[PDB]
Amino acid sequence: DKICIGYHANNSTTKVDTILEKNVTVTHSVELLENQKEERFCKISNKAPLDLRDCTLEGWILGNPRCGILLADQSWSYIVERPNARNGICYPGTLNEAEELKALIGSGERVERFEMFPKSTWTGVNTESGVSSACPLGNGPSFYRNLLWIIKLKSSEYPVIRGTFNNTGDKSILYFWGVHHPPVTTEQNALYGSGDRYVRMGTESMNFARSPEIAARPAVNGQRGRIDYFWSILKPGETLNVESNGNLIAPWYAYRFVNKDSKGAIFRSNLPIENCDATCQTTEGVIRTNKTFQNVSPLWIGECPKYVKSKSLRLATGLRNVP
Amino acid sequence: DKICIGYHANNSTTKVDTILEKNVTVTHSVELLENQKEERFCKISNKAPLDLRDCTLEGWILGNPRCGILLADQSWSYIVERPNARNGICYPGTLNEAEELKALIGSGERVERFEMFPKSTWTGVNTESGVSSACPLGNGPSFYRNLLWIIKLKSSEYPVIRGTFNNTGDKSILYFWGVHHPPVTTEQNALYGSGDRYVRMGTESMNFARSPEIAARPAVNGQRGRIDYFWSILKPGETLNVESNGNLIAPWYAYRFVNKDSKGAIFRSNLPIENCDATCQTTEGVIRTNKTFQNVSPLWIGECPKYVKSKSLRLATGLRNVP
Amino acid sequence: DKICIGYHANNSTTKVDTILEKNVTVTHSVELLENQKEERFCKISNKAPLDLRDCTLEGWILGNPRCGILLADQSWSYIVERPNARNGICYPGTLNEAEELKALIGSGERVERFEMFPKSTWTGVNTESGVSSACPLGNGPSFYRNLLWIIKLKSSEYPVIRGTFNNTGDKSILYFWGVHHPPVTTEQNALYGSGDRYVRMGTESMNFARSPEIAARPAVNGQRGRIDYFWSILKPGETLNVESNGNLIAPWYAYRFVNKDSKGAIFRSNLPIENCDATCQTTEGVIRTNKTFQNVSPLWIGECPKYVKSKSLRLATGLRNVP
Amino acid sequence: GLFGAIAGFIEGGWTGMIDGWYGYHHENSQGSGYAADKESTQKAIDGITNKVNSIIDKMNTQFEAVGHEFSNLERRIDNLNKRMEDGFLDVWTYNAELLVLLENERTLDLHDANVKNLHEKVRSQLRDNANDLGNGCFEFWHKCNNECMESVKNGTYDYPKYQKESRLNR
Amino acid sequence: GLFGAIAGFIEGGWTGMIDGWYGYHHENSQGSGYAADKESTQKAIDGITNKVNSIIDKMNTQFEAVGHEFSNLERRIDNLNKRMEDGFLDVWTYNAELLVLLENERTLDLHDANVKNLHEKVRSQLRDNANDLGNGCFEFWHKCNNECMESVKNGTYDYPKYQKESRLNRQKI
Amino acid sequence: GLFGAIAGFIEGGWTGMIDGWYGYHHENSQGSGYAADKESTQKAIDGITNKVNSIIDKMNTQFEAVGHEFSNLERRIDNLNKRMEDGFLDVWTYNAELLVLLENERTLDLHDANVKNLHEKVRSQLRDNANDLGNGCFEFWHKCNNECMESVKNGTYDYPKYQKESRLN
Ligand SMILES: CC(=O)N[C@H]1[C@H](O[C@@H]2[C@@H](O)[C@H](O)O[C@H](CO)[C@@H]2O)O[C@H](CO)[C@@H](O[C@@H]2O[C@H](CO[C@]3(C(=O)O)C[C@H](O)[C@@H](NC(C)=O)[C@H]([C@H](O)[C@H](O)CO)O3)[C@H](O)[C@H](O)[C@H]2O)[C@@H]1O
Ligand SMILES: *[C@@H]1O[C@H](CO)[C@@H](O[C@@H]2O[C@H](CO)[C@@H](O)[C@H](O)[C@H]2NC(C)=O)[C@H](O)[C@H]1NC(C)=O
Ligand SMILES: *[C@@H]1O[C@H](CO)[C@@H](O)[C@H](O)[C@H]1NC(C)=O
Ligand SMILES: *[C@@H]1O[C@H](CO)[C@@H](O)[C@H](O)[C@H]1NC(C)=O
Ligand SMILES: *[C@@H]1O[C@H](CO)[C@@H](O)[C@H](O)[C@H]1NC(C)=O
Repeated sequence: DKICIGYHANNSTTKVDTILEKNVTVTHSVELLENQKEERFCKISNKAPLDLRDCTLEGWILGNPRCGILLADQSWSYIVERPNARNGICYPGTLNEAEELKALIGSGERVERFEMFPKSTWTGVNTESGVSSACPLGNGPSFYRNLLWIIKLKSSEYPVIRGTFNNTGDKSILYFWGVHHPPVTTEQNALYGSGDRYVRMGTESMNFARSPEIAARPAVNGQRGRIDYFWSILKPGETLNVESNGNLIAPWYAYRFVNKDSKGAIFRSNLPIENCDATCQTTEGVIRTNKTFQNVSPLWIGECPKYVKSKSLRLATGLRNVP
Repeated sequence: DKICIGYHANNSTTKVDTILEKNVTVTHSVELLENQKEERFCKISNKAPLDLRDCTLEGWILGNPRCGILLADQSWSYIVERPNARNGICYPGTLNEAEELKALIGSGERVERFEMFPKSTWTGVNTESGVSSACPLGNGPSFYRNLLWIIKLKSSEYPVIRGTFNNTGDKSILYFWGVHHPPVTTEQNALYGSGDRYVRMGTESMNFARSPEIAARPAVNGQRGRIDYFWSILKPGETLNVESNGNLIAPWYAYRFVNKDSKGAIFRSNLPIENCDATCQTTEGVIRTNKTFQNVSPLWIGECPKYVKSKSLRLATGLRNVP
Repeated sequence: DKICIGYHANNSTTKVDTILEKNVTVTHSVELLENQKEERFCKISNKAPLDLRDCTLEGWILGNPRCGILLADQSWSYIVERPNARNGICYPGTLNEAEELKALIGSGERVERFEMFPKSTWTGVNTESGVSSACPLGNGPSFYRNLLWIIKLKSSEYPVIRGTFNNTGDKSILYFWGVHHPPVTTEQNALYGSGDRYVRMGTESMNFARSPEIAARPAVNGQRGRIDYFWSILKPGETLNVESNGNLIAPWYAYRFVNKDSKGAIFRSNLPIENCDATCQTTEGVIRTNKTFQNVSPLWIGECPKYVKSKSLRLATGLRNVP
Repeated sequence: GLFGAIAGFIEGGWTGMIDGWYGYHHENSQGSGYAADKESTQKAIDGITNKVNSIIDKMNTQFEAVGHEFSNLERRIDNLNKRMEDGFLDVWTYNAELLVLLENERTLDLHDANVKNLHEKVRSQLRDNANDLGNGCFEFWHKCNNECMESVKNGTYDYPKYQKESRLNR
Repeated sequence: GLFGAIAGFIEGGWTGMIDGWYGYHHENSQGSGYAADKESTQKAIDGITNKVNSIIDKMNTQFEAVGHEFSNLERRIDNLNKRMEDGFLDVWTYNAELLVLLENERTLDLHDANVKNLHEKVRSQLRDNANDLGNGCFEFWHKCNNECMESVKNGTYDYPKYQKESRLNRQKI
Repeated sequence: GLFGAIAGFIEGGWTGMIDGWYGYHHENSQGSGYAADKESTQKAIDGITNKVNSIIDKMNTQFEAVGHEFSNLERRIDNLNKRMEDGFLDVWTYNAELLVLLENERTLDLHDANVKNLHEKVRSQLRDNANDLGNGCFEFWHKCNNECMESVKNGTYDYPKYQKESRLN
């Protein structure tokens, strides 16, 4: 008669590493790291992404005429920009504080497009024919659909022009303006006028004034001229006074703006957006798992497992498998 | 006859968590985290805090006329700034590098107020009546107590004025100046003059020169004009040359500045200050403990236990309690 | 007859720390931290460091006449800057974006010196006689070897001058220019002219413009005038247009620049560079070890062990030594 | 600290015991069979489940970098971001990989101890009524039926009941 | 792992022993009583106190956030700071909470081992002069007075002193 | 996690055993001598070597600070950099110093276990053919020559072979 004390063993070939021994076979274990992804974008909490398509982020909010599909109301969970978008800042010049603008919009949830300043606002000037071959829509020349290029009247002179917008509205306003810089004085005189010219912007919390910097510079997109692009936020309750006697690229349409409750994201990727749901969206793809760690990406929107460099993180739960 | 070997047990019901089991009663343990606080401010190293009361930090160092209470030398252990202070920059305009200024003063221990440029420095001008309804003291108009509004003489014009301060002194000096921007050409002519006007500041390490940006701006405290506020540090040994023929808001009173040997703090709080001493002061209150961790706030002055998100961190020292 | 089971013991007096007991003698152990260093600089991958000698970093890339030793092609592994170098910005004024420029040079491997704008470029002006006692070369007064001081002709006015450099080349160009600020208007008229004067720079990606900011300033190196120094990178394919009617400190010699693929460094030290090779170079000295941790410096360029505050990190490998 | 039971004096495991980690093998005239000890098996499962959930729970938070952009005149703050993001990645990578190594060791030793204690639990009971073969098996100096075997398993072995019978077998 | 003594083969603790963690209970012709083992109890105190002080000492440094302010054009630098402050907060929150769990386990196991070792140290002496009841108790095959008990506690029990008397009670039972 | 063997019931070490960590001492009519147990010593060596290498491998990465400079109008980001670099410095110091304390305890407790287990391996074989002196030594109730001693050491001791001779004593 006998009785023995013993322990379990099975067909497992799964291994773990220990501090004293590596490649040690155990009966039961659990992988904590996920390395699989759906290379596509889905919906976060049933809210679709914003596809900027063949437009850069600048091109969309500035209103590059070839971004017409996107020139409307937009509500997103996250934004995805394509690496090789053709349609951006078509007329040469730099957008001041560009990166600060991307982060703001990134922290946005919803925008509403409206007309801040009708073309009739600017009395004494030519509000049409302010277009460029560098910003084409189809065949002929065009210009940004949120900005108004103003040149002097052929017959008279360019007088001081003024506009005012009282933001009695619910939400914050996001608007854009610019100063055009001709390459030679000849063009300065022709489009605007000689003498001292100024572009002046003002709110209760902002003070902006600029002058033309006429200089000969290299041609970009067939343009030796430049526009310094500027953006700002008109706070709720505040009021914008625009004052200029020359060289103004005026605000025309702008955006009522909505802040996002948690953090939002802007992905730069070629991955296709689809009508699907995800709890976890990385810039590299969607993750579906109950696991705790990842290999795919540090960049994500939603609720993802922690990102590490590890290839495998397997805890032993069983014991040494010894057949 | 018999003998047994056994282990301690008592009336303890204090519990700890282990990696294998939760809520396990042990005979002896020690809490490492403190979660109690005195909702008040106390004295650090026998030095009282500076309460800015109904004044913002800008309002105090600029000398907002309604901050008379604070008009003196100030020596603090930490600074406490009040959430809904009315008295700040009373006359509209922006203070350049505002946030860097707060960080500087925050790292300060003591400032001494003195007269940098007496009104006799500025010969040929009206040093009185440089006042505004936008900075009222009680009923009538007043103005900042560290700045001098200089306008033209009623009888004649405004001539070039000059000032010089050689800092042969002990410590670095913190001073303030501005450039005034009238809203319309009328006030420019009336207050200063029609020609080209300039404000010139210069030291061994700085070069400052500006002209007015006359513009109609939205009304703030009944003012369509603006003044650009500036601050800088006059290093020991350096020399300030002030030169202006218009639009100058001159330095008048300034501050000798003392660097704090360690880091200082600026709290934004409604908490009442009292007559008490603390070894460590948080923005949420006082901590009195020998424990190693804290639960109350990440922002503190003095010596506090480490801040963590934990509700409890209890080490077991005794053993599993089994009555 | 008997048999016993026992464990090893020896003459060791080396001790380690445990969580339950300190100062414990063990039979075998290993130190994980290295605390020894050679107080000198060596070669990283057989490339000598660049010793700036008695010149500051600014002084070298600007071409201070007293930095002639360094004014040539340079290829380095890291740069060592001497704490009390005399020769920096010899003519008073501030270098715009100085720190970003330092960070740029730090990520560099090699520079190539060439003449960007020959003096014959600037027709109608005095391209000679642009020198100062604040920037002496040998006996007489001089000026930067990468910058050109241009003054007005007595005989003729100072006209709009123009220059063009098309970077058809392999590599990026790092160049420098400036705007001169006379202390008084008399000198402005004498050197440049009685009207409004400007310095304007432009590329496919840049737009730059300035005017003189005249101010009465204290003497620095016997000069009450100032120059605002500027730098930028001319990308391959881009083109520089220079246009000015006054106050221009023109580019003259510049540098083709190569980006470092890896991490670069700039050390502030008095340590001697010598004829030696190193895998690990800290700002405090050379490390030669197989250990995992270090004590000497957080700043290093090669591939160094992790820096910690510990004095000793000794793991026990043997067992408790009980003779 | 290896406890010397698993892969020790008990040389191997049992593919025949499939309802638990720890258990018994017996032989009678009534037969033979495997039976896991559900007591220690359940306590082991509870501990390890708690251990794994606890580890998952402390890994709950995440450092999450963002895709903000920087100009060519913001090289420093760009690199600052880079060294920070890489900083925490290296820290959590370290914490994860090292914890797995250390606690796998702990987990495996835990089973080893559980086997050891169970064997001891039996040895302490049988005393001189059984022959300790040293390999985790016991030969009874008396006849031990199925109900007898159960008492060993139930932890209620009756030593003085069989002391008389066993001792007589010299 | 569990050394099987505490809440193991010794099913319960003693509220009657109040001067130590580890100890003895005896029964003889003069009566009964509890007595702590001052050696092993003190050694346990020194180790655990060292353990607690060492942990507190490595927790000595603090990450200290500040109250610097940022403009609406410094959103990125604002966000960078926050993710840093939250970063180190999550790291130390983790390090402390996990260390407590893991070292509580070790500490409890430590007491178990010390009791376990003490039981062996006594068993090793008595040998066959006493009966190992399997529950941490020993029954003497002889008369064991207070001095006898004392020698056991102090670790100086004289086995051959009582050897013959014992065999006679094992040759009569 | 003391197993009570090293500096326990085996009160002291052997400066006489120089070819291993764990081992034997025997006495017979043929002589006496020390001999390491090459198996268990080697298993411990491979394990400890692995422990040190695993730790070195996980400490491989480094936080690497830089020497970028800041103006006095960049006080905040300068302070931000400082608090970050010092931040991770305190973090690895914690990780480095605490790991040394905790695993040194483990390493020593491990050896203690190895000695205890090896001792168990011997006791389980000899049983009542030998007298357990309680200090890690066994006195044989029979005559145990070099071949006998080795079987104990090689783990091949023949219990019933010596049962008769032993019991008579
Ligand atoms: C089309 C126009 O409005 N003016 C062009 C001008 O035609 C004028 C003619 O209609 C009128 O009767 O008489 C005057 C003479 O008194 C003119 O002849 O002819 C010029 C010929 O050199 C054109 O200049 C060319 O401009 C090009 C750049 O721009 C266009 C463009 O982007 O496609 C035309 C756009 O309408 C215009 N946008 C405006 C005015 O809002 C832009 C704009 O001027 C610049 O882009 C801003 O810097 O220019 C080429 O540069 C070409 O080399 C140049 O000759 C007049 O455009
Ligand atoms: C199996 O063991 C349990 C104890 O764990 C026995 O139950 C106890 O039996 C005693 C007397 O036999 C009673 O005084 C107790 O009240 C019972 N319960 C407990 C919780 O101790 C049980 O009888 C055993 N089974 C067999 C078949 O012997
Ligand atoms: C329009 O602006 C005025 C002040 O400019 C202020 O009352 C408010 O912002 C707006 N008025 C109303 C009635 O909404
Ligand atoms: C015991 O466990 C559960 C939740 O884990 C609950 O009863 C209670 O929160 C715990 N005890 C204490 C003291 O928190
Ligand atoms: C250990 O050695 C150090 C070295 O001086 C000594 O200061 C200390 O008192 C010793 N004992 C400890 C740390 O318990």
